[PDB]
Amino acid sequence: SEKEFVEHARKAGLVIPHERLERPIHLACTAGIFDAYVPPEGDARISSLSK
Amino acid sequence: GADRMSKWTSKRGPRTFCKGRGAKGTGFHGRDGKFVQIKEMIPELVVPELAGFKLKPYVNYRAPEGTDTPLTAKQLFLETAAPAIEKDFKAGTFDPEHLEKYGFEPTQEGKLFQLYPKNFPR
Amino acid sequence: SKVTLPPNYRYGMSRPGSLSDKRKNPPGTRRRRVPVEPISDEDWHLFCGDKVEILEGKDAGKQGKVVQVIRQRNWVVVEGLNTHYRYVGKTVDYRGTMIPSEAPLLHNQVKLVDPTDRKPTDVEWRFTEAGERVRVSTRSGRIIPKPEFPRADGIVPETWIDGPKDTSVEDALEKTYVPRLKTLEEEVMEAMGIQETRRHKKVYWY
Amino acid sequence: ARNVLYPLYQLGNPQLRVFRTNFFIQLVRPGTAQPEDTVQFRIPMEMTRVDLRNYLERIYNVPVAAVRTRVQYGSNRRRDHRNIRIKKPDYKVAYVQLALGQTFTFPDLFPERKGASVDVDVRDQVLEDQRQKHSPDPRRGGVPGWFGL
Amino acid sequence: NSDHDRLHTLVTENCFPDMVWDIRYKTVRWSFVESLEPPQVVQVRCSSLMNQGNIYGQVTVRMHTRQTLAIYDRFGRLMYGQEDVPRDVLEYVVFEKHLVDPYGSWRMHGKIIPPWAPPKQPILKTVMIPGPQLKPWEEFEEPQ
Amino acid sequence: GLEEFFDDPKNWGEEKVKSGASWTCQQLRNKSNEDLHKLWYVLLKERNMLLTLEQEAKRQRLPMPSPERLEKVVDSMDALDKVVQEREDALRLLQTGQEKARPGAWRRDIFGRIIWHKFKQWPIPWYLNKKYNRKRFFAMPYVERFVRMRIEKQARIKARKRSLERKKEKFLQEKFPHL
Amino acid sequence: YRARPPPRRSQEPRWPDPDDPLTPRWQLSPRY
Amino acid sequence: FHVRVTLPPRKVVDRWNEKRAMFGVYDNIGILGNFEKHPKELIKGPIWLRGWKGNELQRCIRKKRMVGNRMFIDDLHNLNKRISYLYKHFNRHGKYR
RNA sequence: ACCAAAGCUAGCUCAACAUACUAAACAAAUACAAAAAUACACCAAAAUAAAAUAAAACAUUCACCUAACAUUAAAGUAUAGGAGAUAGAAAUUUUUAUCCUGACGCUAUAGAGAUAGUACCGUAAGGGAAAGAUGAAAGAAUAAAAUAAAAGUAAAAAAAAGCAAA
Ligand SMILES: [Mg+2]
Ligand SMILES: [Mg+2]
Ligand SMILES: [Mg+2]
Ligand SMILES: [Mg+2]
Ligand SMILES: [Mg+2]
Ligand SMILES: [Mg+2]
Ligand SMILES: [Mg+2]
Ligand SMILES: [Mg+2]
Ligand SMILES: [Mg+2]
Ligand SMILES: [Mg+2]
Ligand SMILES: [Mg+2]
Ligand SMILES: [Mg+2]
Ligand SMILES: [Mg+2]
Ligand SMILES: [Mg+2]
Ligand SMILES: [Mg+2]
Repeated sequence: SEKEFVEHARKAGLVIPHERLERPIHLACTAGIFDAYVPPEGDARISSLSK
Repeated sequence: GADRMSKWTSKRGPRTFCKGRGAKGTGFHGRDGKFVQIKEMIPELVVPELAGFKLKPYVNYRAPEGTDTPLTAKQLFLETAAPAIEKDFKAGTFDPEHLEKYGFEPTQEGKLFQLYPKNFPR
Repeated sequence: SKVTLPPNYRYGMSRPGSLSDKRKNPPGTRRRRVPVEPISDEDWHLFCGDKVEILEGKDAGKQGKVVQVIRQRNWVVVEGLNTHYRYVGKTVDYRGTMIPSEAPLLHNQVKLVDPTDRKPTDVEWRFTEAGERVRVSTRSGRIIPKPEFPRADGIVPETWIDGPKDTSVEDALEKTYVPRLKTLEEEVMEAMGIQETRRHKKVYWY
Repeated sequence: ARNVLYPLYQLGNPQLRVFRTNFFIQLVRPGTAQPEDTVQFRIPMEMTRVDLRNYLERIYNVPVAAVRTRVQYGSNRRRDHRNIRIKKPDYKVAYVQLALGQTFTFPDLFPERKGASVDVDVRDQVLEDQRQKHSPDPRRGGVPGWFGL
Repeated sequence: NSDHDRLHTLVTENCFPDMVWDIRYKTVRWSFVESLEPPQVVQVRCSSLMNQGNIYGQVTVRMHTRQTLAIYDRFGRLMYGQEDVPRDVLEYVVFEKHLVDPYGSWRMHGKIIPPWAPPKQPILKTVMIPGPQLKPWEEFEEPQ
Repeated sequence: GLEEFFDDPKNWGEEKVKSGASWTCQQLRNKSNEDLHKLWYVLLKERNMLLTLEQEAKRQRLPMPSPERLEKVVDSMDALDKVVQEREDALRLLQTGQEKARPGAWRRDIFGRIIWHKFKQWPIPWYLNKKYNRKRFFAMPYVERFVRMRIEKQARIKARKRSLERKKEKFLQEKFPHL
Repeated sequence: YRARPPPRRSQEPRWPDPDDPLTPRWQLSPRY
Repeated sequence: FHVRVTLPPRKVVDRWNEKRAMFGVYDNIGILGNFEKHPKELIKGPIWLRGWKGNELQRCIRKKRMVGNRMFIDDLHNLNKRISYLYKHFNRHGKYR
């Protein structure tokens, strides 16, 4: 007479489980392009001639 | 009906059921019905002087530990009585009958802190 | 303190008392038991921090450093070799930080490699004449040094600074014990000069 | 001390002395508005008023004046997944009124840091900017923006 | 071709999501036809982090080249553009390599587009951009 | 000195507070009884402070800064208590030869079990004790049947545990034919 | 494989331990 | 009547293991061995069933007579009740009489 | 298309051997109203088994029925029995040491009641359950594949007439 439902999908991560990982994350890349290239304003009229 | 798994504490009975929670008694009942507290029954905390104490609750992390060698009766005897016995036997004055001069207590009923009856809490 | 676990417990590379493990397996679950090959502590030759090679998988023949070992499921994991990609930053309307996590591997799939020729070998335990038990390779016939690995605390003894509540090494290692036949109580009473003349009466025990 | 066998007292017996006490107390912030001279402790259930008075006067050298104790009962209503009641342990609460006119106010043991607040605000702003720049362009209508042309 | 394993081998973890997330439920027909200007290396940058003792080197390559892109819908209808149009595109592909790693494959990391680049080809369908949804206690403000 | 229940005011808001390693049995044994007695209260003050900090963290719904300090202090106090108990046990073995510090006897209660009845401290002998005299240390003839049931139940439990372990070993050998 | 050694009836005399309480009485009677 | 949707793991049973190869190898130990041992002695099992066969009542009677002094309390009670029930059923119930 | 369906494990059962048999915990408190440190006592007790049943009734009788002598025979014999139902020996004979022990036993309505003597039901003695299923990895839930097969519904209410079918 007192059976209940289960499986309430929730995502709640705290700083303690986010910092209590024994082994660290072994990344294969970086977050972004450090020292991002800034192309010069004039490229459309310089791509016409090769030299 | 009433519960059976729950603990039978002093909160679960009538007024006439006043059960202690485990604290040791500290006196008796006097003449006119009051409670007479005995000073000797109250524990006296023997707290030392920590003003000049050069030790801290934690040890240095680089300090080495040692191999676990729990102290045994054999080691205690070797440390406290074996040199004296050896020296006295070499001198030739050793008396097997009398051992009270070496720390041996034939009867514990004389001293204050007895070992087998355990007259002291801690 | 230690946590208690039901006998029907499955190990998933997560701390048993961790929130992720709790959400994966609630306290009321009991899953099917997986067969685990019994390997004793005296025969477990795969430690943490040593270089190993991969036998089967997508990264066949690749070598990596062991970062964790789980004795309950006979699992050994290497950093960034056998990897599947997962998203860790999940929100209602934003995603990112897709990192490659790595799956565990078995002792039958991971074997130790000696640092001399960097070729796969079979490890057998041997007793040296010096009283030490060091792993000895059989393919080549050389000993493999113990792979010293940093502990999970994160502090190395070489660089440590004492705080206000830490004893100095000399004070901690100073020996002041005089092994006499007096109790701690008697010695403290004598040291502090507490004089007690009267003695206890007769007490019956039964 | 607790969990130890106190020696039986009879007429003329020596004074009972405890050298290494087994009692550990906690100083708690009152949940109700108390007067300035009252300090709230959570003490082991085996401790008495005289024991707490000696504990505070000797170990910490606190001029206490009054001690009043009560036993708080822990709830036994919450049920486990096996329908077995889980009982929170009972605990002893003591109120200590100071003597020499000293007034004790529980300190703020977690003061917020301005630098920490600024760092949190900067992180939140960066996350919001990242979400805004990752949000798809409505004018594109679901066509991916990764491809050049 | 929807080859996720080889795509992971080729591009990096910062490039796979931006190119797969919003394309998994569509059909793409991408082809390479010509390259008028060969790709040219523009700059090389290196970042060393001493916390882990790891050095990452990214090389930026400017590429002006011609493809034929046709992105289809999940129902099989055209969505972005026709298949036979050889449009010219100029981009800056930034590759990243982990030099400390013994293997260290060269993987595409980022795609930089100039701010002055011409706008992409218009989509085939029309788009409605709704105005700010107003509660009864809010009055619309006309921006000028 | 009521502030001793709290840490230094400069460490109140810090997220992580570092501390040294825990005391060990060899280091405790190297020290004299005076230093052990002083270190007991030195650790007692720190344990009280850490308990106060933990309770305040629970009250404020914030994580306690580096909660391993309480575990380290508890371990150090346990090691000190173990060292003192070892010294007392060795001395009492030397002086009296009794292994246990409290008198006791192997008794047989009315339920048929063999128990270790510890002795309590009384002001009157055993034959004059109202409360002690009505206790019963012996088993009536109707208890042998229940004792036999207990023996048989334990035997059944042990036998089925052994059979389970044998079946598990055989299944593992069948599943992993490495021989 | 190789078969186990055949079960053979030993021809030497057999004498049970008289001190064993578990030995049957027919093995201790004089007729035995 | 729902039946499984997956193939069960096909048991790789071999007919040439040790037990199957040496099954009943000394069944003729007497006949080919200048009689000393009956094939009774090769039977491994309960003490009250080595070289003997009977119906349920006879088996229960023999078990009680042979190993009844070492049975547990409930086991002996169950054996006695089974013996009584079998006696009553066999000596008072049936059709052919 | 919902509801749903299928795993193979937890563990059980029956025997052999066996140390020789009330496991581990027992810091303190526990037969004051158990888990309540502490006061001049009293403590202990035995006296046949009965009946349901069979004798087609039921009165004398009614194998086993919580007491050791096991096995092959004598033998279901001598005997005892409202001489009915049934009960039933003995004298006298046979029994060669140890390993070779696992399973033509069950696989979650089965096998122990057991995930447990727990929830729950009774004042108490006492009775007593049901409930598990992905994956090498869920530190792979913008998660991936197999059945979409019971009854009950929806997709899709019905059109004179009748054991509903032929
Ligand atoms: Mg009830
Ligand atoms: Mg009450
Ligand atoms: Mg009331
Ligand atoms: Mg008073
Ligand atoms: Mg009160
Ligand atoms: Mg009748
Ligand atoms: Mg009838
Ligand atoms: Mg009638
Ligand atoms: Mg009748
Ligand atoms: Mg009868
Ligand atoms: Mg007659
Ligand atoms: Mg008649
Ligand atoms: Mg069942
Ligand atoms: Mg249907
Ligand atoms: Mg019709």
